[PDB]
Amino acid sequence: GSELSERIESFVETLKRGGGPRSSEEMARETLGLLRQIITDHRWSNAGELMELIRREGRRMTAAQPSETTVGNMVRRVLKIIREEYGRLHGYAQLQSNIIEAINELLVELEGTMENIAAQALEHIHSNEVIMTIGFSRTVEAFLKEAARKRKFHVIVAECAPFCQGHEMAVNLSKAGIETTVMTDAAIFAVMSRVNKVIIGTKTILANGALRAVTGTHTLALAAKHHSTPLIVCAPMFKLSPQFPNEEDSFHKFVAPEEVLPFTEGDILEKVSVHCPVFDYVPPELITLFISNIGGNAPSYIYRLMSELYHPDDHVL
Amino acid sequence: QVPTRKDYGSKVSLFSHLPQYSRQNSLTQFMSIPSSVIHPAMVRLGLQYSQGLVSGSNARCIALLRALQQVIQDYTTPPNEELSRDLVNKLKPYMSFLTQCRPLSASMHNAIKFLNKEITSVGSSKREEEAKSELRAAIDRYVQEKIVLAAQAISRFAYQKISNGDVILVYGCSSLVSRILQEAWTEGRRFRVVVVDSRPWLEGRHTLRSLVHAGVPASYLLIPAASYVLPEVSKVLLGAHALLANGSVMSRVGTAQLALVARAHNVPVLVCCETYKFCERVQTDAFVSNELDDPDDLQCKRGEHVALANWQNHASLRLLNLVYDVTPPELVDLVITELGMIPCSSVPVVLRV
Amino acid sequence: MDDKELIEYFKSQMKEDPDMASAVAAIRTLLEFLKRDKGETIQGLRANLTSAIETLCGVDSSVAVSSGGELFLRFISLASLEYSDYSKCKKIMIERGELFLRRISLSRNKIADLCHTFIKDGATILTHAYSRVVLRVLEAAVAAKKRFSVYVTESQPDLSGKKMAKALCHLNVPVTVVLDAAVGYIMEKADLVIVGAEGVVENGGIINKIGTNQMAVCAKAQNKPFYVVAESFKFVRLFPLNQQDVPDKFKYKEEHPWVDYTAPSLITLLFTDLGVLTPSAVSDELIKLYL
Amino acid sequence: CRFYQHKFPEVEDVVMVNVRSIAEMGAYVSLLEYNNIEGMILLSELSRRRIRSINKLIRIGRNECVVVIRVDKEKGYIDLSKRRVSPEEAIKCEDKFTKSKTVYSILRHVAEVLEYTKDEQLESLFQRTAWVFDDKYKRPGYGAYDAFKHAVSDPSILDSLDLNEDEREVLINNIN
Repeated sequence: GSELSERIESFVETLKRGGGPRSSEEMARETLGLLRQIITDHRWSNAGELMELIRREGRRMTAAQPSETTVGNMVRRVLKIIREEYGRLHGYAQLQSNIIEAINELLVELEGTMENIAAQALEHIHSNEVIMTIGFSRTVEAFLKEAARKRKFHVIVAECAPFCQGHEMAVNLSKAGIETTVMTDAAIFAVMSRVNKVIIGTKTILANGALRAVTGTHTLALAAKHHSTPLIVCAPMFKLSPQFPNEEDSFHKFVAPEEVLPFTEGDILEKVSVHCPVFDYVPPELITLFISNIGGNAPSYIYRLMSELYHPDDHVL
Repeated sequence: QVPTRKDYGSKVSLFSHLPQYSRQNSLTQFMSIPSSVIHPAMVRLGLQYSQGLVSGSNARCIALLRALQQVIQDYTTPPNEELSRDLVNKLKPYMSFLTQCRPLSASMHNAIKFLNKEITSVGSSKREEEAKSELRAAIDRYVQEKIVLAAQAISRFAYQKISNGDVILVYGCSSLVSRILQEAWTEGRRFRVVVVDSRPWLEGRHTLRSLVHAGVPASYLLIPAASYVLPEVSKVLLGAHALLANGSVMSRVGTAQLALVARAHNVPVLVCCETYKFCERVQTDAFVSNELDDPDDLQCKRGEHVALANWQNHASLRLLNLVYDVTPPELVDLVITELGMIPCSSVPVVLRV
Repeated sequence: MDDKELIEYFKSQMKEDPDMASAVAAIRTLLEFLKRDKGETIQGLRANLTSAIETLCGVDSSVAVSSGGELFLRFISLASLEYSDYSKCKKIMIERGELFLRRISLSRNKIADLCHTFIKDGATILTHAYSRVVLRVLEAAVAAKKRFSVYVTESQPDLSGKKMAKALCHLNVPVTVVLDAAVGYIMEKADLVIVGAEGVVENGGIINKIGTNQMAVCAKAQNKPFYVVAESFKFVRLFPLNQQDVPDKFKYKEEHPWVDYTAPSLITLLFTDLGVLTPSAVSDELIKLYL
Repeated sequence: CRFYQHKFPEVEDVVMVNVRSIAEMGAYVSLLEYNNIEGMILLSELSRRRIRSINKLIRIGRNECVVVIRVDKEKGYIDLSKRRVSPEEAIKCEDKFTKSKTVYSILRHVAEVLEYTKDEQLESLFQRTAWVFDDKYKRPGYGAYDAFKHAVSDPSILDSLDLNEDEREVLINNIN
């Protein structure tokens, strides 16, 4: 029994500080493992009692690091599934195993969302082209070195400044013969006139397509609203959340100011109130086309998907 | 099986992945004369797809369904085969023949997908001829109650958005809009019509005549002058070839630019389309899914000289003319359909289900 | 029975209280009418309701009342009847109506505790007209202890925005009753816009008091956000494309309108008791609400 | 003409109506059991799922069975249904509908040999001849059909109440 609590605390701790799980796939995957553990190794007479319990644990897991909602939306989807099974068995005996098999279905789908996106890629790209991304998401690099083995475009990645994270992609993709050009984020607009389309990742897709991406992308969304080049948002379906943009703006992830202004700077750090957010909000209207493991979609379909998966009552989680 | 048609000369660098077909070197030059390797209905329907005798979307879908019905009720079962398999296997090469002849629209693909679902939905408990007549009546009842009753409901709806006095702008041989006008004009509402055509497949003249012969004051003018009449125009009534997943209404090569200058002068666009022209792929820009009809017809007789006689003997020259452009869902303001009136950015959330 | 006292009871109730909106009084009058039907049919009620609605659209022309009547007549006949003796129908229909009116009543409270989390404390609410829903939104935004300055334009056709200003500063909020002609000025310093709604057309933009549309586009001018709060029974299936397209029974009541249309490309979000919606979602939930 | 001499249709009867419109609370369609009655077949729960019905104008015209779930002919009120009927009542209603079709066709083609002055003449002639025959056959609705079907043996079946010469003329001309 206590093994439950110890893996809970390990998860919460490695959530508060732990770098890695890297790909949000992996974060959701270990979240789902912990979910299975909780949902087999505890006591509950009615199913509503398990709803309440997992609601408690998800509330703690999200209010731990609210900057990351992959774990939160995983909890909400699991609560949807228990709602489903209770409805099916109400209109109690062994529904536990039904839960577990539905969760295994969810997990095997999760394990292949990346290849779904990969297979959906090549219907959007064609040669003699130039594409621009931002930051680094595993989904986008899968996308690109997937479309690379059929034809050779010219990717232009803009390294984020608070972390030269995009740098890594520009190395990785350089290992498929893909014509990667690394530009400094500031210079986005300086080449925005020769980027036929942009492919941006995320870490959330709020309830109206207003994604929240790595910093240095609201500028990208605006410079691509300007030139009317389109935003391919390569967001695997599990990254949503039923939360809406205007919420208390504890919304970015204010990382340590050592990234921008090193400590070895000197005295000037007396009153220089440095800042460093790593999440730029993006509004819906700039978002052209969502991709997902289902197919292609429009920023207006995201509300349909949110009413689809997460039962609209448990948004408060 | 079926041979392949040649490419006609140089393509556009950006459009090399799309075919530069030709409506002169028809495939039927090298098939079986009393067509057996190919059905007669399919060789004929393809042959008259290459001679342009079918132009619109509803027209192509109906011609396809008629020829496929002529295939169905003239088909006997090979030894020990359930219809659901041998029939769709018989169907596949004919659809490949058509797609080789003239790349299919969204209406052809919608009808083909529905017909595959139907051929596979037939059962083993039903005998050959009885279930064959069942599938025949199924094709018929679909082609009735999802296109013609559709257009009639579209009329019953659109009649509301045509008040007395306001002119209306249209485009080309889109049968649905001509029916909309000639159906909402008899019931009393009075207006004008400003047809707009393009080149070299000048196709506004069709709705032009079908409007003259209905007592509706028209006025025809090429699209490089649309920017002129948009001051007066109070509604644009576009014919919508194929809705898409995101909302981007794909239509003829003008529709997009027309809606562009239309929203520029701020006139409310209205594309009219039925609930089966909804091939639910997506296409962001105007390039990821088009065709290229025979481009060697863009030229024009000008006095004595035609400026492109030797189309090929100028190497670095290349020609093209798309046959499909796309209006993004920002511009368009109506999708009139048999579900009612729905804003264009809400196509999928009501037509996916 | 006839309008001779139906309409009088309607007016008496609707004017008993200003916080009591109009079309909810219309719903309540339809309900009391059912409670005094004295007939044997259902078809005749599917017609008598329309009769009461058409005698109600005169005493009040606001899109509110037409919406309320149509949507209520629609949803009342939702639980499959399979009539027994024209009496089981009666019980089940009045039950459906009671449930619907209670949903209506708690719509405002739901939209209150759903809206209050959007005024980023230390901001500038810029309303447009005395609107019970915006009022009991700002009330639950000061109850949760935020702070904000409220600009209420005056709504020239009748200087009633002053009523909102007075009843609001009754709640100790910094109020500033701008000139409704000055909605080009104060828009430099309006952190968000919260306009009361009197009915929503399909595509998302809404029918609202005359001075809305301008304010609307002013928002989209200066990239401010534009927020609306449409109570649950303020949906209609019109679909105008320009301010003249809306029905003439709505606008009027020399030549100057009273309500006009805000295109959906300007509204950033809608707050209904059906949650929070980008306008496309209000198209969806309007189709699947009327059904 | 009025294919039944009764005032209103019967309680829990079975008629065939032509679906015309698709209204809000119920399809306001029309039948002929009592000279083109106007009924409102109430739309059900999963039948009101026509919100996405492709071409919701479907059923613009079609015959369908309907049982009079409630009636008040003081002004012409009738409330039908569509889930209280079964293939037994459906077959019986198809039988009665075919019978009424043949009876009305024969009677209209017969009285068409007279060019009646006004509809009151049609009502009076129908009343006398058909109502007398049906009441003599000891069944409402099952009388005129059996009479016109036995007139294939001797057109003077009910010659005691001899209607007229033109009637028997047209009848033996294009019925037997």
